[PDB]
Amino acid sequence: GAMGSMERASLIQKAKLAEQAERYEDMAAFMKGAVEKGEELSCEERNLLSVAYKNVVGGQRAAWRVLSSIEQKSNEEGSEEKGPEVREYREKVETELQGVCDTVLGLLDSHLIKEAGDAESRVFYLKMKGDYYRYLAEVATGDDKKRIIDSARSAYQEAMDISKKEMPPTNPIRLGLALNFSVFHYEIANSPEEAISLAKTTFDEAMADLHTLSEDSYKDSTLIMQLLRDNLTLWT
Amino acid sequence: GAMGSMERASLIQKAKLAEQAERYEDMAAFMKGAVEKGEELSCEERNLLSVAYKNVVGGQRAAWRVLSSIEQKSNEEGSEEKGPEVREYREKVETELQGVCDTVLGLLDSHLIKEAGDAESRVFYLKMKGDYYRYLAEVATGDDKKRIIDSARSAYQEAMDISKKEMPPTNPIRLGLALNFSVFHYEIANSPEEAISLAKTTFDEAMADLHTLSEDSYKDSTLIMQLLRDNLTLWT
Amino acid sequence: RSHSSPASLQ
Amino acid sequence: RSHSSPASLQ
Ligand SMILES: *SCc1cc(N[C@@H](C)CN)c2cc(C(=N)N)sc2c1
Ligand SMILES: *SCc1cc(N[C@@H](C)CN)c2cc(C(=N)N)sc2c1
Ligand SMILES: C[C@@H](CN)Nc1cc(CS)cc2sc(C(=N)N)cc12
Ligand SMILES: C[C@@H](CN)Nc1cc(CS)cc2sc(C(=N)N)cc12
Repeated sequence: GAMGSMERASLIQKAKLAEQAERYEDMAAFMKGAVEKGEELSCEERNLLSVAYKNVVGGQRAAWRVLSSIEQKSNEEGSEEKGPEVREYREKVETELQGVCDTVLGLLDSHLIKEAGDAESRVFYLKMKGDYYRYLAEVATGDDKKRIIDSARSAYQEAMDISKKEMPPTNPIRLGLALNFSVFHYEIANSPEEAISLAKTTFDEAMADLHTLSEDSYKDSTLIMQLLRDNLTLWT
Repeated sequence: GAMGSMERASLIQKAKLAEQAERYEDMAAFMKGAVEKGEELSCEERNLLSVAYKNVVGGQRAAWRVLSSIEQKSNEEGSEEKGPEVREYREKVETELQGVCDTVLGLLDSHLIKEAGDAESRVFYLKMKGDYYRYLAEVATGDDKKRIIDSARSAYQEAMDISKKEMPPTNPIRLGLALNFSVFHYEIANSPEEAISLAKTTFDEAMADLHTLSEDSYKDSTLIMQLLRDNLTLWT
Repeated sequence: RSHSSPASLQ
Repeated sequence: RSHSSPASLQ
């Protein structure tokens, strides 16, 4: 990789600088380079990795949705056909999005997940594996869609099992995992009843654990709880 | 170029799609490819070119300012020195910004400016030449700063001469030219009195020409006039 | 759309 | 900072 000659600490420093500069493509390249140094990531460094790639793939997902909508309307009844250009460009963005997912999934599989020696690190990485298979699922169609969906499910489910055994119900990684698995169920797997049930149980069990938290931890937990509540309002 | 095999019309279509998707790097590559087809640009296409590169370079300028500020403070009295990383990364962004300016200036010089057969097209391109030399000037230092500044001045000045001979005082290209030349004078060339004088004359002469406009043209002209007014408030 | 988690998690 | 022109101009 082009980051092979840079020190680990310098890559982390520059990832933080790129975040300040809103240069998320740079930030992701720096964090990829830091991961490839082969050392385990701290909590802060894991978050830097996630922020970088989530911003990169988020821009791609937003573009793909814009383009896919245009494409669907140029294929409606009575809507003239302006040639191949919309499909071509949607495919270009799709392929770039798929390459980003492939890159992240590759970092997780070589070798973040296997070396993760804590519940908190292993759940974080397994949640990320589920997330990036979900992003692949959003654009998948033929004959591989079902297997991509089940790869996302398998990852989320293992993370869920560990988080329930090893973390308290208010743990922000546990909460964000459950949130994202509920979104998987609702938006990807056509399982709205599972999504609702998970979000309700997640919210109620966290509510009953808030009393154990400091103000600092209480703030982190309740932010994600409000997202669970917001989704339940949409879904019910 | 990698756009050599794509049709001109398809490149324009995709530039417009990329703008909708807020994919400005794509948009700039599509418009570069369209320019390199060798045909003259319409008013709409000139604006697509400008939007694409202005967004690309704008993100670079914003990052460079963030990083340059960090760098200046790590060089203040009593501020520890965290090593070469801030300077290195500022230099990386600077070099990428310089490459974008070089690319645009290259399109203008080969051969947009010489083939521009209208006052409106020739002023638009000469204003752009001044703008991108100004962006180079913002990051220039040693022994070439003065020549970059005078390249920006020479371009703006020729555009000003044509616009005053050939366009009415409310023409939005004339107005945006004068605005940007006044910013050059104030921020780059250390000529605040020239900047103020130009902005005042530009505003007053446009105000007296508004009565000749339709509502559509009046809207375009007054938007830029308000920017002239906003700057005069900062500067006086 | 449904809301998913923010990128950073304590 | 000073304001410069928007990118698109009629
Ligand atoms: S793992 C300790 C840690 C916590 C945060 N904060 C989020 C949980 C809430 N803001 C964190 C944010 C980082 C960033 N975006 N630079 S790094 C990091 C680490
Ligand atoms: S040259 C005719 C033309 C005018 C505009 N509008 C700006 C002057 C005001 N919005 C224009 C905008 C374009 C865009 N950003 N896609 S293209 C074009 C052409
Ligand atoms: C079939 C599915 C998983 N069952 N595999 C994938 C499909 C696509 C769409 S082209 C991209 C990637 S990237 C990647 C990885 N693990 N790095 C796996 C896949
Ligand atoms: C000296 C100055 C103009 N007098 N030249 C330039 C300096 C730098 C900074 S490395 C970048 C570029 S890009 C470019 C072009 N016309 N394409 C000219 C320049």
